[PDB]
Formats: sequence, structure tokens, C-alpha cells
Amino acid sequence: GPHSMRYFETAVSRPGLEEPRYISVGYVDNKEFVRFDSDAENPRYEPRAPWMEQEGPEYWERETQKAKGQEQWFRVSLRNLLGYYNQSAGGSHTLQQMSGCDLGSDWRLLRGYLQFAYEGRDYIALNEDLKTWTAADMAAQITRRKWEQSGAAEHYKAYLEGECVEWLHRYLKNGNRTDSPKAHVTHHPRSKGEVTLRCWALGFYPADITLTWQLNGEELTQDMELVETRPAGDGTFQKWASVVVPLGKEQNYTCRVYHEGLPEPLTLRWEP
Amino acid sequence: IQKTPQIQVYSRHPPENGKPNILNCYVTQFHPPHIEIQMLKNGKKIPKVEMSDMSFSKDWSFYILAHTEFTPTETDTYACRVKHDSMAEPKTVYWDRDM
Amino acid sequence: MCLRLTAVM
Repeated sequence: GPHSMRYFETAVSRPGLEEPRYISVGYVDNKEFVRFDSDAENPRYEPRAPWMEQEGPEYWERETQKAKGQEQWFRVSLRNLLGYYNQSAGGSHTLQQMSGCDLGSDWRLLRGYLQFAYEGRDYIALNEDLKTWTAADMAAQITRRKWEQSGAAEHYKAYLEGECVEWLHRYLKNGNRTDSPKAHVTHHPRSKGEVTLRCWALGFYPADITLTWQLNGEELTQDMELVETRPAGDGTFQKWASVVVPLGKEQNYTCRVYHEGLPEPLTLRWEP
Repeated sequence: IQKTPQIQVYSRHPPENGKPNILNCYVTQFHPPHIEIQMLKNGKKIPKVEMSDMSFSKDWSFYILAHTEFTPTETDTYACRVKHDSMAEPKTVYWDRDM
Repeated sequence: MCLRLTAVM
């Protein structure tokens, strides 16, 4: 199937902190596999999935020293952004980065990513051509011009097409899974003359899933309540969707569960 | 600007009274990432609460999972209390075994 | 393998 790598990086300043905290989290196929945190007693990239312990000490020493460089890059960048936005001393500020590459099922590069946010809002991103930058804010154009003048994107294009794909291939080798939903309906009467059917889906991975309720053969988009998909904490996820029905008519309501691990969608009903 | 934490409180496994289980407090969609999360039993802080590490989603918002061992009963109330700068008051979400 | 940013913002 398709594959990906991402590094999510955060630098955080708070008024009661002299220096920013820097965190970098690496992902392969949307699961964390390495993490660097400057708050640690001895900061270093650390393995976060057992298959990563395969890597030797000079891997970790090299990644760790890059992270120390990135930490300083974020510090300087947070200081410059403060001036760009005419923000004074004495607030909390955040710089975020996501970067990485998407691979098709043939393991070829589909797309590389490099995006930044300041205060949780889009600041500047490398466009899909890996050659030009998009920046919305007036304050952001200062960065775009600098990076255009320095030709920074050339180095980023080379990473996203080169090392990002090459090392992602190495990682997919070293760690060479879906779990299907298990579904049931629970019965809860909301009032006299009405009943809530709750369709649960439990124990599934990946997290993406869809639950619907159908009348005859009628999807009921509004009127139906749901929860955001949530981690069970064991690696799997959960969701439910519920709808209010006249009692006795429970049998004319069918729930459907859509998930990429299923041979076909599940259909189910309340079972006395 | 500040984004208001969304909170869910729910058990890892289908709850059975008297049977050990794991209670989760899942907090999403907040910004800035600084946040305080407490889990309560009958209004009392639960001593050891495990806390996932700082993470954020594609839309840039942060999320964290807090969790702790618990044994549900018919009458005990479990809650998650969250303090975040987007809110003038802490927000408490109470565990509902049906949700 | 994490990317190395060059020029600061």
C-alpha cells in the first residue's frame, strides 16, 4: 500500500521560560517512531518503536546533533517572528513544522511536504513543485523573499526527493497492519415513546472509519449524534454513532460500519 | 489565537462494574500546547495518571491522552478536569458508561 | 531521517 514519513516539530516560548522548548516527532505510516525533546535530562533522538532499536549509535548521534541545530534554528526563527508581527515581550508563542514525503504503492515519491505554522496558523509552505513558496501573511513575505534569495528550496527539494525517500525505504524494510472494527448496537430509551440506538465500533486500526444509520435505505446525516474517533490507548481506536427512534420500530434501523480493514462494510441492527 | 480543548472521557474496554479497566481522558484541538489535565474519582484526584507526550495533528492543533486504572461501580463518579488558557474556568467532563 | 532547515525565517 501507500507509505509516508513525517517529522512534526514544535518550538514553544512562554513568558516564564528563558528559552524555548523544542520537540521533534518522526512518523512512518502515521505512527511515531522517533522523538527528540529538549526538556529531557540529556536531549537526544530516542527510538519510539521496537523496530527502530535496529539503528546503531552513530545514527542516533547524527540525528541528535541535527536536532540540536534545529533547536537553535527555531529559537532564532521565533525571535525574528516576534518582530515581524510587532509582538511585544511577555506572551506565549508557537512555531510548528511538518515535513516529509508520501509514497505510492510502488514505493515511488508521490509528494513532498514542508509547511510551517506560527501561533497555530499557516505561515509558509513549500508548494507541490518543491520550487516555489506560498505565504499568506504580510509578515510572512519577509521570510519568503529571504528563502527565495538564498535558494533554500533547492536543498529541501533534494531532501524530499532523495533522503526522505531513501530513508523511508530503509525504515519500511526494518518494520515490515490493520485491525477490523468489532461492532454492536446498544439500546437506550431517551424518552417515553423514543429510543436511542448506539452503534459502536471498537478495536480498529487505522483510526479512519465511518458509521452511518439508515432508515429504509435512507442515510440520516443530520439528526445523528457521534463522537470523534478516540484512542483506546492500546493502539486501537473507537467510535460510536447514535440515533433516536420510535420504540418497536428498532428493527427498521440499520447501522453501517466502513473501515479499510473490512472485506465489505458491516451492516448490523439492535439485537434483543 | 487560542483554541478550546475538546474532551472525551471513556473506558478502554466495555465497562463492567467491579471489573478492572482503563479510564481515558482524551483532550484535542487546543492551542497553545500548555495544558493541565486531572482525573477525579468522587471529586478526588486520582494519584497516578499516565500522560501521553505532546503531539499535534495535520490541522496544527495539539492533543493528549491521559489515562489511569479504574474499577467502575454503580455509584462512583469519574471525571476529567482540564485547565487551559482558552478558558476562564476549568472544564470538567464526567464519565458516562454508555458513551 | 529528519530534514535540516538552512536559512532562518
